[PDB]
Amino acid sequence: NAMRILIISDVHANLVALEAVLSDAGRVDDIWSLGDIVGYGPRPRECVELVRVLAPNISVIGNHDWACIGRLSLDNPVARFASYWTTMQLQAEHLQYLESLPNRMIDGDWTVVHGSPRHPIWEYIYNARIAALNFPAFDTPLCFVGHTHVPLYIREDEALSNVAPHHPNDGEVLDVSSGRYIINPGAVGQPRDGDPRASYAIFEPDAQRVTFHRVEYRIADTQAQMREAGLPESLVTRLAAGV
Ligand SMILES: [Zn+2]
Ligand SMILES: [Zn+2]
Repeated sequence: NAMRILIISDVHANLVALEAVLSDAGRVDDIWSLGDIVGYGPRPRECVELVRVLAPNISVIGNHDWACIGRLSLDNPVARFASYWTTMQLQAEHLQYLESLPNRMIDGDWTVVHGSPRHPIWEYIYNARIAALNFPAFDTPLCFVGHTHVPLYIREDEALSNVAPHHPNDGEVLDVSSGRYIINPGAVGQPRDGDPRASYAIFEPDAQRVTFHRVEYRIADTQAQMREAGLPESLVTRLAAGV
């Protein structure tokens, strides 16, 4: 009866971090993707292929996915960009899948977007001000968001009274029994909170509980794969620092 649901966001073509998360998560009944499957990392095809199969119910588009659907005809100094490189990795099947994705899913007690329910693809939620503007923008008890690459939770009354959002620790259990919440699982593939571990959440709707998790992964291996692809050193280094 009770389900256990893996919620992930911002994989960013980091296959090693995604595989580390999948093994870490354990027995799960469903997997939800909040977008940004590609961009930055060395394995965009493999990450799209995985997310496609694993997230049949909730898989929303991120801003990097939406950017990379862009076709370009390039007869050249532009070939230096990591954004351009990502686009060139995608084959028909990956493009078709990304093109199919909704920017918003509403099902039962939850709304899921990449950025914010006001601006699904684009808007970051990282303070009370913006959280407050977003609570009227969804009509379910819960809204799941990504895009900042930092795990986060805030209740509606806190946001409306300008109380700062919470940055959950590894293993932190959040009781979502009462009141409405905006919840961010952090990034699987490019965390930005100074903790280089991959980030995800586990949602158990029957228990009314969200648990936040971090998992170490082999950053050296993703870094090796990026250097092999000729990706810029500034992107390679960030991953060790979690910035
Ligand atoms: Zn992202
Ligand atoms: Zn983003």
